[PDB]
Order: sequence, then C-alpha cells, then structure tokens
Amino acid sequence: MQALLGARAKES
Amino acid sequence: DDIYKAAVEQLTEEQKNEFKAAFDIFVLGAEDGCISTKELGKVMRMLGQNPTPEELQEMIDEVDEDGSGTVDFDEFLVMMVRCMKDDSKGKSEEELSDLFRMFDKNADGYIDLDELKIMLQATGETITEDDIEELMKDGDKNNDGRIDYDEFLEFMKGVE
Amino acid sequence: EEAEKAADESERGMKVIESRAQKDEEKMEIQEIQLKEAKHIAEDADRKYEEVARKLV
Amino acid sequence: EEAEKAADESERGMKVIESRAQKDEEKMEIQEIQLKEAKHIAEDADRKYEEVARKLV
Repeated sequence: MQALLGARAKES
Repeated sequence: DDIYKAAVEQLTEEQKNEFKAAFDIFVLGAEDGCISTKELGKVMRMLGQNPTPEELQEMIDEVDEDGSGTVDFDEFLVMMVRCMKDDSKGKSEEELSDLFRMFDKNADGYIDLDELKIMLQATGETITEDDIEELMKDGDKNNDGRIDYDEFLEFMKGVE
Repeated sequence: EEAEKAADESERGMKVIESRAQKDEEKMEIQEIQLKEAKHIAEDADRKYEEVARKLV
Repeated sequence: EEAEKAADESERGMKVIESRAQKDEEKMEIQEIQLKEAKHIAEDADRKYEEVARKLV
C-alpha cells in the first residue's frame, strides 16, 4: 500500500 | 480465511476505508467490478509488478471457504489485510508437546474432549460447545473424538 | 493546406487508431473475459479430469 | 497554428490512444496467447479427461 499510495499510505 | 477478520479486530477501520478506495481502483477497468484475476493483476501493476492470473485467482480462492470463487469486497478487505503484518509465528510441535501433556490431561497421546472443554472454560473467553466441538474436530483428523498429539499440532498450528 | 492535411491525417489517424485501439481494447477485454473463462474451463477441464482421474485412482 | 495544433493535438490524442492501442494490442495478444494456452490447457485437460475417462473405463 505504500508503493501504491506514497504519502497517502499513512496507516497503509 | 478468518484470521484476517481476527486481525482487523486487532486493527483499525481507517485501513478498511483506504482499502475501500483500493478495491475501487483495483477494479478500475474491471470486467466484474470485483477482483478477478486481471483486477488483482492491475493491482500488482499499479504496485509496479506483474502477476499471473493463476495465483491471482488463487489468492482469490485462498480465502474461499464456501466456494465463492471470487473476491467479494468483504473478501477483498480480507485479502488486503492478509498482507499486513498482524499475527505471525506459526506455533507448532515442540511447545505443542509442552502444552499437549496438559491438553492431554488424559495423557492419551490424544486430547479427549474432557481436557479441551476444561481448558477452554479456563481460557477466559466465552466457551461455546461450538468452540470445544470445532476444536475437537479440527484437532482430530482421525475424527476419533479425541485430539491426537499431532492432531493437536493441527489443533494449535499457527493460531496466534 | 499541409497542416490541415496533417490535421486530417493526425485526426484520421487518431480516429483509425481509436478504432484500432477500440478493436484491440475489445479484443483485450474479450480475450481477458474469455481468458478468465478459458482459465475456468482449464480449471473445469482439470476439475473434470481430476474427478474422472480420481475415479480412475 | 490551429491546423497544425489540430494535427499536433490530434497526434497527441493519437499517441495516447496509439499507445493505448499498443497496450491493448499487447494485452490482447497476451490474453489471446494466454487464452490459447488456457484453452489448450483446457483442451489438454479435456484430452487428459478423455485419456483418463477411457482409461477409467
């Protein structure tokens, strides 16, 4: 979910 | 297929809605609006990786208790929390012998339902006979009505 | 005149390509949907194989 | 500039949809090849079904 969301992967 | 629900019981719900939006883009261009093979494929692709539809449909079926065959959005959230590191460590034979000498208070080499019942009543959680019953049955693959020691390894394989 | 011919060739091209892209997109989705089905037939083909092979066993 | 821009913008339109046609073309070829194989697997599995069904007999 980080490789997906970048900054938006905060809990992800 | 359930431990993921048990882990989200331990986890938060903000991750659930982040995965709601995830599922939404996970079907961005979908044929079925749920995660089939190619949906999970474009998931991995947006992930920067390229999967094969077999393991795609398999992780689709890796939760498949009923034979649902697909990734329901509920089953989707199941699959997405499958990849968060929540509970690990695969408990097994050695400590299970250490604990089975107890769980076999009858020392049968097989946990009769007596010990399992009593130690569940001791677990502190609410104890249904669905608990003790399913636990006897999953332990006992020989279905002897008593959880053999290796049937007890089964009984406590991995359940963090 | 050449820019307009180019407008027509790049636009016709875009339309030919949109048509091709659509043909390829449909073939993509058709083959993808049919792939999932071909895979499901393979699963079923392997499934019926296993049912009969298992009976054989 | 308008004609050339129409060509340039339609050409960019085309580049995106040509790239799309290419992505869709590659994907349909991939899915087609995979379909052929999933189907060949299914056919092979059906052949195996029959090999095992006659051998079941």
